[PDB]
Amino acid sequence: REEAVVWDILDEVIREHPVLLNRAPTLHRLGIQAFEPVLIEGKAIQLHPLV
Amino acid sequence: EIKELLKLGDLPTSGQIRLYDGRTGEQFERPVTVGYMYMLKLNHLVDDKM
Amino acid sequence: TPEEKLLRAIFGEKASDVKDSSLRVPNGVSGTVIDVQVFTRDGVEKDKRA
Amino acid sequence: QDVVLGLYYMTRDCVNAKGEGMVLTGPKEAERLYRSGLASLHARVKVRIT
Amino acid sequence: TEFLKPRLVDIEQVSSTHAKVTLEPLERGFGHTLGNALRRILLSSMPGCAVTEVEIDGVLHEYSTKEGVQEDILEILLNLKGLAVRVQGKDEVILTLNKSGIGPVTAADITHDGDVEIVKPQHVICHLTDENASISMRIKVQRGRGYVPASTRLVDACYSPVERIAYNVEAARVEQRTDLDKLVIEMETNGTIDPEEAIRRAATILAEQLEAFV
Amino acid sequence: FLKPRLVDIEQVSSTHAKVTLEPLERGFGHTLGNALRRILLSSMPGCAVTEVEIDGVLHEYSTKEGVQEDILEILLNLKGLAVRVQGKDEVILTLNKSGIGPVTAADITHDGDVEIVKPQHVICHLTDENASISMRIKVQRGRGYVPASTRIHSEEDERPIGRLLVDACYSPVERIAYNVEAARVEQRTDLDKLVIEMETNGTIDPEEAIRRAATILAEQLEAFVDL
Amino acid sequence: KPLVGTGMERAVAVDSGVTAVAKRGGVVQYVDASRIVIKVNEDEMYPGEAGIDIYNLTKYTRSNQNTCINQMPCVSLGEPVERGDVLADGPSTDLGELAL
Repeated sequence: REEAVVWDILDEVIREHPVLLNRAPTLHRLGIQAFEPVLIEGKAIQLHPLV
Repeated sequence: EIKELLKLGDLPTSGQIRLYDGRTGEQFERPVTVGYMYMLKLNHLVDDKM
Repeated sequence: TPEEKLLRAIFGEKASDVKDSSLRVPNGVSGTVIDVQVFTRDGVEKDKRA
Repeated sequence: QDVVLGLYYMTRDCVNAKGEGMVLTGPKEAERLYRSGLASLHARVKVRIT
Repeated sequence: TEFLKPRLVDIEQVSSTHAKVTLEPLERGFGHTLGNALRRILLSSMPGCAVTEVEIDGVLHEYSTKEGVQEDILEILLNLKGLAVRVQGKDEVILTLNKSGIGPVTAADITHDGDVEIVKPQHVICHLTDENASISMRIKVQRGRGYVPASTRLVDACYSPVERIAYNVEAARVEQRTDLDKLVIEMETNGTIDPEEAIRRAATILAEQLEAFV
Repeated sequence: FLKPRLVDIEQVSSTHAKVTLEPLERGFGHTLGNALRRILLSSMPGCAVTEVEIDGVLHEYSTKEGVQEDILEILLNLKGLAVRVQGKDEVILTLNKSGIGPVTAADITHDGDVEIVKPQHVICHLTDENASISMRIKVQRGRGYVPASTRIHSEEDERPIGRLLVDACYSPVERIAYNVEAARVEQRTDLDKLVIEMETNGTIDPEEAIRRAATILAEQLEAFVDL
Repeated sequence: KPLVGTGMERAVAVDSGVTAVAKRGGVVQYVDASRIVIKVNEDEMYPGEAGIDIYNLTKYTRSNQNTCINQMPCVSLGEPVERGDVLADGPSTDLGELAL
């Protein structure tokens, strides 16, 4: 139902919980890196420029 | 030919003007190029790939 | 199974001999219905809408 | 790219610019000079640093 | 046509000089419209008491060295721009600093006056080296509104309390809204005004100008 | 800390105007002009058509026989109809017309609070001798940009399939520009002026606008002045 | 419409069938968002059957890529049109040019 109360519960399970990001031609080990998730409106993944 | 049409346009030959940030309202150092570019929307639209 | 049977017993629902295959809108996509077509086997009676 | 173009434009110097030659107590009042529009981003200046 | 107001404002002190305050519920773009309008008046137009005209002991021009002090005249002036004071009933007061003997001449060695308040008595004006080392100066301090550099004015008017102001607009999530913004205002002061007081009186003058349109 | 006040408000066209603020101290012309441009371009009262129920139309993707505008295109034209109300936060306007010719914005049914600022505004044409279009145009008032998409969450049985929704355009302002020129009052050191050149659909008067803009301004500062 | 262009955009629009081109020249008798009826000039008209050219426009419909292909009338009631003129734009075409 996507009830409004669930979003706050998601902030709990997200807070300290890294996710793995990967790109298409994985070459060296940096091709996969862990990040801390930040909830973002919209369908696009946002990626720190320095990476 | 382009510069002459800009003369008839009332717009500078450089093709650059002064722009102001809508946040601080202060000017921008250096002139920046502003104009009209034709732009296409390809269909990769994000709410397919996702 | 035993506990599902108690559940129906408490809430008194007749579990149908038919399972639900109905076509439903894919997740996240939202729009307006602009058309409907009904194809029928030759010899089966066309329903009301058809 | 954008980040390094920023820092290049930041620490750079032209020959004559607003605030050239003056002296300031520390970086805090240096930004205060720039952001307020008194001094240009690049001008040769002696300032006390730690 | 109702309009959203902020809530929560936990104030995190960083020592006693500066701090980072935060405001959660700002609608679209209002973080900049506020953060910038306050940054503007904080750095520029503020009440302040700094140092302007300095008439010294023996050497009249800035291009020399006073015997008995290892600081060039230019370097001591910079120390002066950073002396923070406040007056009460005087719009200019002329003090008198005297000291001798081997050692630092700090900001507590001046002559206290009824309206004189030195917020940093430990502030180092300059040192005093070998011998007895003579030093006395009549320091002409005035009052005004803003930062007036010595060129346009002979030192630069530091009257502003504020040193460095930064505002950052981060996205604030209200429980059932898309994106709202936050306001992180990190300010910096000479200690003659408390951070919380300033930001109030800053916005005060702001709204006070609106008084013909409310 | 001398405070400003307004001065001559020069109407030029029904669209745009140049308002002016005479008593601004050093640099205060910029501090306001940008801070004022912000609230002017964004948060302002406006009334834009929202729900439109037309004659025989099931959905925005069909074509009504006898009018050369696709229904989708007619809805978009409505989003650009400029109106103003007085005592109602939503009013439903009844538009009727027929016969070969343009159907303009003056062919609607006048109401006590209805003022059509562009009676020539073209809603759509009419291509046949006997062809008639009836529409219930529900216009409400609000703030910002509310797209038709975010409207279908409350829903709660908006079953009128003939009620087609459009996107909320609410805003008077089109283009806002501010210029600070030095204003010389007979005696003062240096003072500045504020020339705010704005552009509007004519549905809000200049003095009204600049007040509610600055109104919200100080209203947000309320919390600010303490903690 | 492209504001900056080459001059092929007209040709690409017309040669591709997305648009609707005049079969014979004349004056527009009837204009609807559905169809367009042209009353042919007599010099262009054949002796028998007299005639008028009736163009049935394509309306909103699914493309192979699931985009919308929809034609709009670009002419107004009672206007002279010459043979080989654009009667209605297709998707992504403006007044006979190609606007992508």
